[PDB]
Amino acid sequence: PRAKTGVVRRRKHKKILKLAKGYWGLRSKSARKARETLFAAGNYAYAHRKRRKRDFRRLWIVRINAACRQHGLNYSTFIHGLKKAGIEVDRKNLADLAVREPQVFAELVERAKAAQG
Amino acid sequence: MKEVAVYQIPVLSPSGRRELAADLPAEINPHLLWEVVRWQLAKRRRGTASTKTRGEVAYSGRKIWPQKHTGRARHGDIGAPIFVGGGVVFGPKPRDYSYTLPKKVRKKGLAMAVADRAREGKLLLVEAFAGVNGKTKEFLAWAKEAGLDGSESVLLVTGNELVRRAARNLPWVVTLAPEGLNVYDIVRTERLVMDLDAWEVFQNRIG
Amino acid sequence: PKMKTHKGAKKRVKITASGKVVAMKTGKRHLNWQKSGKEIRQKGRKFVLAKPEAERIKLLLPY
Amino acid sequence: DLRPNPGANKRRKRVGRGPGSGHGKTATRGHKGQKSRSGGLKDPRRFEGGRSTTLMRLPKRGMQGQVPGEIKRPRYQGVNLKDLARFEGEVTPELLVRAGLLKKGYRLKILGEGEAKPLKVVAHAFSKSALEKLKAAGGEPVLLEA
RNA sequence: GGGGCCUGACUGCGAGGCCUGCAAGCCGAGCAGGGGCGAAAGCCGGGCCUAGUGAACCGGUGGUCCCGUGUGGAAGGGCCA
RNA sequence: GGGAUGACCCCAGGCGGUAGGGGAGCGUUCCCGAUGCCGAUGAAGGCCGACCCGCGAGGGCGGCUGGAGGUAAGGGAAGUG
RNA sequence: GGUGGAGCCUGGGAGUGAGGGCGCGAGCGAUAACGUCCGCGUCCGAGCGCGGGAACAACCGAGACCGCCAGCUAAGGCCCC
RNA sequence: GCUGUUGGGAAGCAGCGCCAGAGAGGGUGAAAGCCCCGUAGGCGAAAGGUGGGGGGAUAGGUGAGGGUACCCGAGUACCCCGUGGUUCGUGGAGCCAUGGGGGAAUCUGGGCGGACCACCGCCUAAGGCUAAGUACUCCGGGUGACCGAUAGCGCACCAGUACCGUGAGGGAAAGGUGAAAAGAACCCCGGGAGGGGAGUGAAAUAGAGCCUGAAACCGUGGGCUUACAAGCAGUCACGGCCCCAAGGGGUUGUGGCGUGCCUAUUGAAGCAUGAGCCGGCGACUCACGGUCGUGGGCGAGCUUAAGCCGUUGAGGCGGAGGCGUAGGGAAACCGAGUCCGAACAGGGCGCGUCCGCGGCCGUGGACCCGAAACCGGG
RNA sequence: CGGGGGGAACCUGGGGAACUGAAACAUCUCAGUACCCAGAGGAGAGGAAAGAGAAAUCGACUCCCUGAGUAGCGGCGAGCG
Repeated sequence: PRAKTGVVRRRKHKKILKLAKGYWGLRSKSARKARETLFAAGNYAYAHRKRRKRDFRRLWIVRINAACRQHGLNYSTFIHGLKKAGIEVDRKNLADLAVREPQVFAELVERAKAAQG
Repeated sequence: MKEVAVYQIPVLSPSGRRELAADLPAEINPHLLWEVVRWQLAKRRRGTASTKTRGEVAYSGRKIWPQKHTGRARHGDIGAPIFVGGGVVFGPKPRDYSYTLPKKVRKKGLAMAVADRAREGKLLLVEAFAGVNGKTKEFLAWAKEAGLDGSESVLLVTGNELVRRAARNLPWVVTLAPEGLNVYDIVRTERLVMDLDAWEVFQNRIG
Repeated sequence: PKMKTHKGAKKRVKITASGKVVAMKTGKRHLNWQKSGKEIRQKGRKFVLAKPEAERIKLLLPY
Repeated sequence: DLRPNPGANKRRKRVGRGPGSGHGKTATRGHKGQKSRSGGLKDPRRFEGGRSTTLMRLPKRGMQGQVPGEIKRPRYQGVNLKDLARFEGEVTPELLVRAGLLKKGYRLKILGEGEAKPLKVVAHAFSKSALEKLKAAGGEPVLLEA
């Protein structure tokens, strides 16, 4: 018996055209400009997740530095402090203490330079 | 052995009990039964599907355009399988799906098929057929007395052509001469009913 | 549609009961003139190895 | 028995190998990568190089056949008295064809392995050995044929 | 290098290895036949060693337990060289 | 390794990848299953879906269209992506 | 010593038979070439996936099953980008 | 086979029946054994075809010895030369046929049995006819794990047409309203074409190349958004505005990152190949052998082919034959051995089948498309 | 009296290629195939032994299965059979 393509192709194609919503021009309309685009989109996302995880390490650091620069010392030194003090805690994420509750930050700094006389 | 088939009231004489060998629950081999049904339905296949190679298509062999400085793509004749008009590639030809299954494996299957059916409690071989002059009416009445209500499907084998005409048109009964005994027809049916003369030939067909 | 035996081998190599392929030593049909008695003597049959798998496949009906 | 799952047991496998997709046997088709995997190639078995196969080996298997073909000559079939042990009474050709050995293969010759048996045994010949073992009761119907 | 007798520049075999894609190439102790030299122990299956070579096919010679198209022989094959 | 084998849980390794080799699936046409079952209270196909299950191939479910066909489990065949 | 995606044996299926750079050792070349020919090693090939080197197959770091808005390091970096 | 029930429409659903040698299949407003056409089963030819199948009737055929030796197919046999056919390619080359030369006999005749001789045997050449069992499918019919309008024939349709070519020749495209035409009177704008009302219809985004109506492509409206930024067009993050709600959806301002896809290559974003885009068509197969593997059946055995009978989606029978049960040797041969050899040296070789499935191979295009060309007949 | 011309295949006879395969090519192969001509008919051909071939053998011809990829043929190549 004969098994013509039938319905099947139209569907692989509009599965993929759904994924292509909002791409510029033909990238959202062509069965296969969409396709191409989406490989690259896919890789971008994957690596870009990796990066997001480094992109924030970075952000935190820079406002940590900022704030502890406000009390004389700097980030190189400040981390030494926390390290020795045993408070591997901060976790650059959570030195948003820099902003909400600097009170608390102030202390942390003090404890930090105390490990260093 | 577990082997006690079910006599059926020739005249008023109630239901005795015939009993016979590994012809009764021996040990069913599904795979084999399968191989037999498989064989049965392939040999019955027709294989009349055909299609035209590029060679068999009406179009001529003229070369369609130069090959060279056209600016179009290369091509011979318009009968090629990249061409809409053209031939189909490895499309079906007519062929024969039959093959010769080991006779012995057929005996086995046939023997077993009944056995499963005997074990189930479905095999009932009979004698009484006052349901004569093959009228559906007559058979049906007779069936009622034999507890054949038409609530399961039934395979009736017998050499008596009048009882054959009798069922047939019933849609829950599959009618059959004994030489036509075969696993598929056995299996497809829920219940098995045999003439004792039919059970005699079935005997011979094994051993 | 049915393989033919390759007569050129049938004609020059036996198949043993293991299913090893046996051929005469080449190399003494006119060479000679004076090669050692050892040379000319040392031609009875022999095995082959990996190249017999090939030679067997061609003696297909005779097994 | 039921209708479904009479179903093939264990391993039937009719899942043969197709080569067309992104995953499995792709692009160039499940093998091939090159040129002369393309719609024919020379053998091998025998062929190739354009070297000399090994048709440098040589047909000492001389006595290969003359024009009008074979010579009809009466052909002989071996059977061990070992094999005879089975059955008793008297053994003869054709009586044997209706069993494992001889069949049509013409002129019977009993020989060889196993202990002999008390029965007269018609044959076209024996090995010396088998003639001796068959002293333990049994025949010298030999001669035969006309 | 020189002399004496010699023809093992043997026939039938080859444990076992080198080399090695194949097929080739190479070394080989030892046993039998019938020899050579030596009193003997032994040595001899060409040459101090590593080049001087050419698979099969197709033919030619000389042999020969073989085959011989109804039988006997031929014709023509095979086998050894 | 357990072993109330539970294909269910602990223990330890591994899991870039072209030619290739192997292993498990998905889906299309047709066959048995079928004198059956779903269908006008709406089949096939189509247009949406931010919902559900699947690693994925896919499978559902919901709305809209459509207007008459479709076809389980479990098997079988191929003009099968 | 060494249980390793080690080894050995028998069989089915292959692809390859076009390499490239770097380091070291030679030849050719002019102690020229992103030259050319071998040898040992390594990577790219197939790791144009990740970090360094401004950018950059094969130099340095390092072998990417998936996820994290956690942590420690590698090369290389800490005046601003 | 009626009623009832939803529905435009019952054949659905329900109640209660019936026929069945008929429960194949199509149609009827949807899905019906019992409405229609049918099916099972059974009838039928005045006419013209066909017709030993069953009869008849002819033609035709129906002896022994014992003698004569009168006849038993001529440019024939036979031989040589040159060739063909056969498995036979000059081979040791017969047999069958015959272009050329030479050229018999009538059973003591003559051909043959693979050069040739001799035995032994086979057959009667140079005249002719002969059914059946076999092939094929213009045509009628029956079936389908055959196609379903880019498929199936080139042609579902007024196609061997339109069209192309002097000609031979080449050769398309193009199916579908609806149950019923009930195919839209009449009014309105317009020259008409087209609309808008009205109207039919269950439905008119079923309105006439009218079922379904995907994508490319072109519009209209609406949301978010952009005129000091640099780009494989995406992505990760924040923030703004827009739409139903502690959750989403849309959009994108700034920030970080980022060398298209395929092919071919040592190496491609590559300024190397292919590709306007969308849809459909488009490439690893089948037969028979083989060889591995695997699911089974039986086992020193296994298995049947063609056919014959039975079925009418039924299976049986049929052992001719085939592999295996024994090997060695070129062979004669011998045999658990045998070959070389003088050899009680040595050494060489010397322990299943059937069916299914899958990998691979040989023969056929054998994964698909493409030559420049060669040949025959026009 | 007959003939003539037509007919999808199928048949017999008279003539009769090449690409191709042989991994070049001439013998060989494709193949007495394709094609041309003549003829036959529902079929055609063949057909009652101057046969086979080793069997005290069989007994017209045709067709199927075997025999058998055997016997052999063969630049003993490809392959034919």
